[PDB]
Parts: sequence; structure tokens; C-alpha cells
Amino acid sequence: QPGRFGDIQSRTVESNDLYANTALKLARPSPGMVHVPYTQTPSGFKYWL
Amino acid sequence: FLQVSIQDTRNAVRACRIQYHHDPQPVGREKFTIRPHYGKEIPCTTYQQTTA
Amino acid sequence: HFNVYKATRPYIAYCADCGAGHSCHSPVAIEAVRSEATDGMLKIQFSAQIGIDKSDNHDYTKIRYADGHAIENAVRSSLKVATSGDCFVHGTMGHFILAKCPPGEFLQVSIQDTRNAVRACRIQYHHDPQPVGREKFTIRPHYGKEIPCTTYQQTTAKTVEEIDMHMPPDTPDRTLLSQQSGNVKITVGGKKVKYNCTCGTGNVGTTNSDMTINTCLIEQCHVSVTDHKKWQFNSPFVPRADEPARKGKVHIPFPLDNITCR
Amino acid sequence: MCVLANATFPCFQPPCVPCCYENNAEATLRMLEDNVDRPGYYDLLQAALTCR
Amino acid sequence: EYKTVVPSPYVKCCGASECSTKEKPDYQCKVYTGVYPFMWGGAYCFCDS
Ligand SMILES: *[C@@H]1O[C@H](CO)[C@@H](O[C@@H]2O[C@H](CO)[C@@H](O[C@@H]3O[C@H](CO)[C@@H](O)[C@H](O)[C@@H]3O)[C@H](O)[C@H]2NC(C)=O)[C@H](O)[C@H]1NC(C)=O
Ligand SMILES: *[C@@H]1O[C@H](CO)[C@@H](O[C@@H]2O[C@H](CO)[C@@H](O[C@@H]3O[C@H](CO)[C@@H](O)[C@H](O)[C@@H]3O)[C@H](O)[C@H]2NC(C)=O)[C@H](O)[C@H]1NC(C)=O
Repeated sequence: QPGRFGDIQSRTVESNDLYANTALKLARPSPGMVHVPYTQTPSGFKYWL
Repeated sequence: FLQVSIQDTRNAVRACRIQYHHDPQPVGREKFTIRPHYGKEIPCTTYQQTTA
Repeated sequence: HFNVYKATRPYIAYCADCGAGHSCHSPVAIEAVRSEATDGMLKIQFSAQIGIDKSDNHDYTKIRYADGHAIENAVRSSLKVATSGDCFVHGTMGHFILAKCPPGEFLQVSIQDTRNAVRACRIQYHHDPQPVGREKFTIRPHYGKEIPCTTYQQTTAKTVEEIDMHMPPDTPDRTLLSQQSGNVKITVGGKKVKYNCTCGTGNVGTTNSDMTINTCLIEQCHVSVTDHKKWQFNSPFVPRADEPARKGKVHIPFPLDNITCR
Repeated sequence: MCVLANATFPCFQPPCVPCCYENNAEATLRMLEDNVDRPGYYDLLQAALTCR
Repeated sequence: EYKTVVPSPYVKCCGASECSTKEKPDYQCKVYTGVYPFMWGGAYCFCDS
């Protein structure tokens, strides 16, 4: 679950797969700019630390 | 505190400093520091550069 | 050996504010700040690459930067990285700059332009380090233990790292159109400008030399320098040239290694 | 292991040797832009931008 | 920790672009219409809307 421990998970350090659940959401850009605004819940690893 | 300083004719610093408790809060509900690149526009007041 | 920094050029991006509370396209735009170093040493990223002259030669004095689709160089001195106080600069190569700063809430990077004006970009960043161990000291003492920790090295060997480059977009401009009398001319200098007009079925395509319309006003033709010839960057602040993209790969310097701290 | 249209040449010895970038820079960038997914990309990039 | 990858936006003007799905972790994509971009020299994509 996003915002807590295990927001992203990998079976192994060398494994290619990944499962991430971080609620990454997009927003409409403001007039007269090119910037791709997004919002996202902060990483769980930092807050567990 | 704040001080103001200018050089004299002979390159000697002249300064004066006064006690003043400066602590602004931006208008709104967040106490952010500098403006971001995506957000709302809120009315506020400022001094204009015109000398009219 | 290889000189990978020949197919890269500085670009101009959009900065949140220029040190005064107003936003304008600066050549010193700040990209992501990485701070995964245990002793607390930041890897800031410019938009204008450093340590290389205009002529693609490794020089410890000329720093490249972009201005109106033209690359100029400035003196390495006056490169100031600032926080609540005044930081110290350790490394310098490519787009990346290694800094060590006192605790603070925002950081700015500033350089002198060709005509000696300060160009500065400022970004909010809650920097507050904690030294490794169980005591929150400030500077190393002259008698203590040794603990392993991590930091960024100055070596530039193989690093197994990625940064993505792509061909720059069609840069728009309006200066190159000059209206004299019922006609306009397009400025030249090597930029194979792409043009599109509306008067009389218009004229669509790209040219390489001076051209004249003789038919309509300025507000129907457009100047879009294609440039090409050089990878710029994958930045979020500049558009792409094709949907499926092309993408490139460049190794970044300053990897991570173990050291000992006191 | 790298490919150019219908060439299928070893990545260690590109057919543009020497001075690929100097002889045709745009072709060099386009050719490198089709080998990003190929494992043998770094040797190709080393060979492309190395000539005396 | 995770690393949010934000590729440069693609602005197709005097036309439209269609979003497509890809197999990437927490992949997100959208299209916005009615944009008027600006750059350092002047607003490109002459088509007004
Ligand atoms: C700083 O020192 C640490 C301690 O040695 C380094 O971490 C070590 O990195 C090696 C990689 O060469 C790890 O070996 C690994 O072993 C597993 C099997 O358990 C294998 O599957 C991997 O492919 C790899 O061979 C080693 O385990 C690891 N040590 C620990 C305690 O995690 C580190 O690389 C050094 N450098 C830094 C941190 O920058
Ligand atoms: C050069 O600029 C002109 C406009 O200044 C561009 O013309 C524009 O072309 C697009 C598609 O070719 C038009 O969009 C759509 O066209 C269809 C055609 O039937 C129309 O039914 C739709 O409602 C929609 O408008 C666009 O309208 C048109 N702009 C005009 C006529 O003012 C032209 O594409 C540019 N040249 C190049 C190479 O892009």
C-alpha cells in the first residue's frame, strides 16, 4: 500500500520484475507551459526509515 | 536585525543596523518558501516599481 | 580515448524563479537533486554542462552554456552554489556538480554570463543531514573511532549508469523574419529553418539560404530552426520530435563507493 | 551483434571506421538510436566516437 | 526507494494523438486538448486551438 513499507517490491535484487503501488497521478498542464504536472505519495522506504 | 551599508568617498564602509523581527508568512494555508511550477494563483498585495 | 561529450549541447529550460521572484527561461535550470550519500554530499544537476569549452575540448576553465541556439562559454570561477549559507564545491564534470552545504531550506546555483550578468536558478529543497553514528556532531574530531560510510568518488571510469539523450525539437523564433515592404526575409547562418505560410497556398518546407515571400505579412510565416546534428537531453521541460522517440545512453560520472568516517 | 538496415555487423568493428562522427555525424546518431535495446551498445558507442 | 521517470511530453499540433498502453509498473498516460505551448523565442504550433 502506498505511503508505507513495501510500496515497491521485487522478488530479488537481480530480478527484472517489479510491483509498485504508489498512486502516481497526472494533471492538466497550465496554459502557456510545457511541464507535465504530477502528484505522488512520498516513498515508503524513507518514512519507514 | 537589518543593517544598511554604503561606501564613502574614500572607500570606507558606513553602516547602521537596527533591531527588527522579520518573519514573513506567505498567504494561503501552506508556509512554503519559494513558488512552485504548478499551482493556484491567489490575490495578494505588493509595492509597485512605478514612481507616479 | 572516447570523447562522448561531443554529441551533447547545453540547452535552455524553465526555472521556477530566477532569484528574484519571477520566472524566465534560464540557461542554468536545475534538474533533480540526488542525495543518497551517507556523509551528506549532494549531486546537483544543471541544464548547461560544465568543464568543456565551446570547441568540444576538455578545459578546466571554460563552461558551456546555451543562448539563442548559440553555445558560449563562461569562466569556471564565479560558479556559486548557495544554501542558507555558502557551500563548498568538490567535483565538476558534464551536467553534474558535487556540493556540500550547511543546513537550509532552498538552494540556488548562479554563474556569470558572457557579458557579466548573474544568471541564477533557485529550487526548494529541505536539506538537513545526519552524520552516521549515534552522535549528531558537526565536524570531525581529532580522536575517535572509524565507521564505514558511503560517498561519491571522483573517478570517471566505467560506472554502469544511464542518462537519456534525444534530438532537440523544432526551436521557434520570430527575430529571423524581417518585413521591409510587402515582403519579408529570413535570416541565415547555417540554421536550416522550416517555414510555413498561409498567403497564396502558402509555402511549406525547409530552406537553407535567404528567402523572400513578396506576398503576405509577417503574421503568416513561421521560423522553426531544426538544427538537429546533436543530442540534447530527455528533459520534462522541452517537447519531443516524434511519438515513438529514439533515445540515447550516456554514462554519468561520480559513482558510489565505501569509505571510512571518524 | 549490431544491425544497420540489412547489415548485421559485429558491434566491435562498425563499417564506418574510422571517424564515424566526423564523416557523418547524423548517420552516427541515428545508427546509435536503433541499438539502445541491443546488449552490445557500449562497445558500438566507443567505436563510433573514437578516432585519431 | 523508487525513481519516477517522466519522459518529455509529445506535443502534436494541427492534429491529435492517441494514448496507448504499455507494460510498465504503475504506467500512466493521458492526452490533453486545447493546449497553447510557449518557448523562449515564441509560441510554436501556429494552429490556435
Ligand atoms: C560496500 O561494501 C559492501 C559490503 O561488501 C558491498 O556490498 C556487497 O556487494 C556485493 C556485490 O559485489 C554483494 O555480493 C552479492 O552476493 C549475492 C549473494 O548473496 C549475489 O547474488 C550478488 O550477485 C552479489 O554477488 C555482497 O552481498 C554485498 N554485501 C552486503 C553485506 O550486502 C558494497 O557493494 C560496497 N559498495 C558500496 C555500498 O557502494
Ligand atoms: C501550416 O499551417 C497550416 C495552418 O496555418 C496547417 O494547416 C492545418 O492543417 C490541419 C491538418 O492538415 C488542419 O486540421 C484539420 O484539418 C481538417 C481538414 O479537413 C479540418 O477538417 C479539421 O477541422 C482540422 O482543422 C488545420 O485546420 C489546418 N489549419 C488551417 C487550415 O488554418 C498546416 O498543416 C501547416 N503545415 C504543416 C506542414 O503542418
